[PDB]
Amino acid sequence: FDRTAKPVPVITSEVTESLEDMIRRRIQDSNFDDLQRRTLALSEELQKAHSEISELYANLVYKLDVLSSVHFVPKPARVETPTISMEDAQPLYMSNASSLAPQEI
Amino acid sequence: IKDMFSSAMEVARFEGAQIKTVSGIRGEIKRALSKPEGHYRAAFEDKILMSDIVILRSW
Amino acid sequence: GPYHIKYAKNGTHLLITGRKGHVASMDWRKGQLRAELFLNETCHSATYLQNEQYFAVAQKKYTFIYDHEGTELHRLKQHIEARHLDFLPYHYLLVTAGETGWLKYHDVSTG
Amino acid sequence: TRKFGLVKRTLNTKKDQRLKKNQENTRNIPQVSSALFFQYNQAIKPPYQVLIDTNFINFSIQKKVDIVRGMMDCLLAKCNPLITDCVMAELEKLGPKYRIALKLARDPRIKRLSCSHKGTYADDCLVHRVLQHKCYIVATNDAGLKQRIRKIPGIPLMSVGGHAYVIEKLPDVF
Amino acid sequence: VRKLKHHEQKLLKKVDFLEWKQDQGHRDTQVMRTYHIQNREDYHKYNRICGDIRRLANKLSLLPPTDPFRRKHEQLLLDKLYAMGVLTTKSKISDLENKVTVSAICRRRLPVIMHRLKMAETIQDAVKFIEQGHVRVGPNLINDPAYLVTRNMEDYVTWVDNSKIKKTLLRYRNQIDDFDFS
Amino acid sequence: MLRRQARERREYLYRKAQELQDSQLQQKRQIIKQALAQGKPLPKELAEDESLQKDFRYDQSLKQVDDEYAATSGIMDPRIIVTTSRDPSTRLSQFAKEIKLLFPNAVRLNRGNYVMPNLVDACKKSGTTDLVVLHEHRGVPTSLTISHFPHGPTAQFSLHNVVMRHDIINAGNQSEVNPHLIFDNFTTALGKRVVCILKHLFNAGPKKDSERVITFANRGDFISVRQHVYVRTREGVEIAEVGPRFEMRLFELRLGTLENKDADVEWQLRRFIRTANKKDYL
Amino acid sequence: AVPSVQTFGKKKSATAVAHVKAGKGLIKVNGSPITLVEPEILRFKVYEPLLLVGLDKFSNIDIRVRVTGGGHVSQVYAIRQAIAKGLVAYHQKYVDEQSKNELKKAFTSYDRTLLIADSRRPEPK
Amino acid sequence: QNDLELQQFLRESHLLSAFNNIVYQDDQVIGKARSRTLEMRLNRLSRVNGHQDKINKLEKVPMHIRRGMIDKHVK
Ligand SMILES: [Zn+2]
Repeated sequence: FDRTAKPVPVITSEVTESLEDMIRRRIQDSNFDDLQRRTLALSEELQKAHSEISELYANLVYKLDVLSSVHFVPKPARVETPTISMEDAQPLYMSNASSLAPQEI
Repeated sequence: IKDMFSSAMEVARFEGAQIKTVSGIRGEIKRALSKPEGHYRAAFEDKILMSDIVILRSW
Repeated sequence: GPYHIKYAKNGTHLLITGRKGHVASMDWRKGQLRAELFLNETCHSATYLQNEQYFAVAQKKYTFIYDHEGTELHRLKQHIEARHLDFLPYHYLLVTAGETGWLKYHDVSTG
Repeated sequence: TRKFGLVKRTLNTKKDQRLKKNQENTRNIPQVSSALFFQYNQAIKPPYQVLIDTNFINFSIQKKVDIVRGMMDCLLAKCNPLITDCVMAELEKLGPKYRIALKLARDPRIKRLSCSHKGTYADDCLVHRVLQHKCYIVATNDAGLKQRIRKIPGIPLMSVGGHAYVIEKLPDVF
Repeated sequence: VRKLKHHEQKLLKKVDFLEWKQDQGHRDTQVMRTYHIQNREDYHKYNRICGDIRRLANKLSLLPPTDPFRRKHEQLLLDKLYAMGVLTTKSKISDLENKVTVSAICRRRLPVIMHRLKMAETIQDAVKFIEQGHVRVGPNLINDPAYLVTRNMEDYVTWVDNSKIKKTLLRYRNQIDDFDFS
Repeated sequence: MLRRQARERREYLYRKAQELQDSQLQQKRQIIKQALAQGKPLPKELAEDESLQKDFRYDQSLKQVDDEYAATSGIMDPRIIVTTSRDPSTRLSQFAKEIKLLFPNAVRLNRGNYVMPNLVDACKKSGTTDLVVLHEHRGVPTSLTISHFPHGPTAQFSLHNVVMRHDIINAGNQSEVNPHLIFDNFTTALGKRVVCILKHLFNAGPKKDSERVITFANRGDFISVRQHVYVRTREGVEIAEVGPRFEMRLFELRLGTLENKDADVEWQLRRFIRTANKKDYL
Repeated sequence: AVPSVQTFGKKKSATAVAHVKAGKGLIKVNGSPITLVEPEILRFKVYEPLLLVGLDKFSNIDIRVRVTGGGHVSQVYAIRQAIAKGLVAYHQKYVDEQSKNELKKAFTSYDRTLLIADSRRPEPK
Repeated sequence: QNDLELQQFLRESHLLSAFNNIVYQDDQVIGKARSRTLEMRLNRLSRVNGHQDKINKLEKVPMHIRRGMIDKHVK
């Protein structure tokens, strides 16, 4: 009589040995199907084309942000120095120490 | 399924066999029921009817 | 207000235009209102075309052409910031001048 | 109070009748001829009437077959050759290279037949005559007109083949 | 204008008072009628934005194909427009010229979003429900019909509480809880 | 979140709908790329298709994990919840603990009276990536279901030849190190799909000296699962069986979570086809 | 049209619906008086919305509660939740906000599950 | 003659001369030169198996405009 499906294969000594020899060979070859971690000079005419496209892209993404953005959309835009120079122009100051750390000096 | 066999040993020799219905529905003998003796469990591709007849082809 | 007024060449129709967008075309002697528009916009001048059937309004930026009932037919993108409108009735030419310092003649029959 | 969703009235190009495209906006099943059997035209009998096409005359002259004599030899019966106004106009439009064909068409044994249609298109004129009345035999060598006449049932077709005229779809000619 | 006679039409072939070539088929009026746009200049502002997109796409195309700059910027533009909802797919670069339309932006306006969300039966009904103070996008009430909805912002377009519409739908399902204010 | 997941499911199904026409246009573009490279004539339809040739000037700059796994492949490690059927026996609880220890980021959760729609919602809001449900027949594990979240594939496997560490190992504890995976003899697209599903249950990038090896080997549509420990002797690598051994058989793969029965079937086992014996699908 | 209020209470598969309208003091559950709510051992759980605020708050209203689903315990908790929420909603709709706030304070001080539904959803670890 | 890039460079030498005011390589060529050279290559590939009517079809121009352009070009 005809059987409808192949029976479930039994695990025997030769099957186990073949499996273990495959595992041994792949360990020796270091072949491992592992999941790998995903991370994280042009010319002058090409540079001019890139600069023009960068400016156009900046303006376009500004206008699209104005359309879809929940808040107000701003327009798209360390040497040794005293911090009192880094402040804004007004009679007072609040911080005195120079910008560079001792480890940076 | 009943009346195909007379005992669970007879069923257990024929387990895994193709069977079919006079309608044409194909199925498989799966296991022998404990009680009563000749009965067995079968799985088909569709629901079958109590008017159906199950046949197993041998030579 | 204030209202800039224009009369048809027959004189049978009157076209008033407020600065705040109230533009009306009427048969002033009959007392029959042909059209009335509330554009909610700055309007400077209006003129009739060859009939009372068509009129042009110089709105905030662009000049618009409306029919007798008041539906917008045309928005003339080429005429920008016109303050003065005119029509030459034998040449079918609508003439616009304004803030840009450009005089533009548009054929109202062909477009 | 003001209504909600107020919009400015503009020109509806879909539904305004003043525009040209919007401004543009019984059953007849003809009877089958009583002259016909299922494919056999039984009313037709001698003397036959033969509507001639221009290229029939040209091939007649090239093969040196007389028109009336050749038709009588083909049919073994008397015939009336008919040239329509559009056929004669096509022969006249053919130019000065075909004045022999023009004169042999002017031959008085060929009877003229008036046309009341605009233009000069012998194919549609002859096909309309055929589709109206089943009394005609179409003489032509044009492939397209041959196919049209073959599609129309009950219409004999004459052609210039080899040494003499050949008839088709007329059961009487033996 | 009455219908021109035959000899008049030949001398007056170009005459047309209702359709001019500068009208461009009244495409703007057609789009505003489809999506119930109230402001007259909305189509032309949208058209200028579409023109910026198409100009940038043309320049990126004139860049050489195996350019990392070109590929990066085309993917940036496709992702940004898809996130806004203007582009339905991110598969093709050519959609940046073929599938950027004014109607694509107008389908992201709030009444069209509500009509697609089955909140209103027509876009005009949605417009009126917006101006009548029934609609909030998050905690914030929006009575501007021109407000554009992002794909992320679709999930918070809901009826305001204490809305007669909301009470009506809850009362229809017999699920109105007056403790929740409905 | 109820409105977000439905919308994202709709967008995912729309992408699956448009994928066929996108592929067809991809082969139409691939003829043009070969024709331009080799100077070969175009076919008549591509020659007379002016729109495709006009769009090729844009689409010339278009160039792999599956769609459900693309966003986070190697970025964020999985979170797996291992649970059982409704009233598990002690031996099923032991096997569930074994499977939890097999996976490196997996927690074993008591089923209790938990409804499957409530459990799936809990998993979604808690941010777990995968749910593994284990079934048994009187102490013998018979079925293993893996469902990916939020709307990922659901694969169902029939377990055979199950041997447990509680039986074979008298003593010793499992290493619980990020292991090295070996996927053997998966050739067809179904095999690649199963490899993707099983591979993304494990953390990305095990370090080179890792002594744990987990092996999934395809023999005649049956996947043998082994866990071994190796020591690199100068003579060779000796191997110690350290984990459970079982054979698993994919019989159903659906494009939805475990709660959804209306999910589209990517693949189903067909037992009663006439030529079912001849083919090997994995 | 009398002033009336509809509110819901839930506990597992049980669901209670309370209609609180202007009336004389009829408090009925499933067409039967509130004093026949079974079990005896859990009747005061049903009683306690009444007893926390006083029967004078119920002197001028009619409460009608229809309960389906669940078991005895779940149904008792659904009843008491629906009655408390219906009191708060009626005193906010047709009586003063000060009365509503005082009722909400009393109910919250005793048991918040009278007002807000207790949902025991799973927490994966 | 079997070689490709030489014959392509010879065929497109006029376009590169016109628009590069060498950058003949495909990974360097930008702008109008890239657009018109791609159009030339695609048209050449489509010519042999495409019906000529559907392959080359002119941009629609009014009669007097096109006749004047042809006359000036022929001059
Ligand atoms: Zn005729």
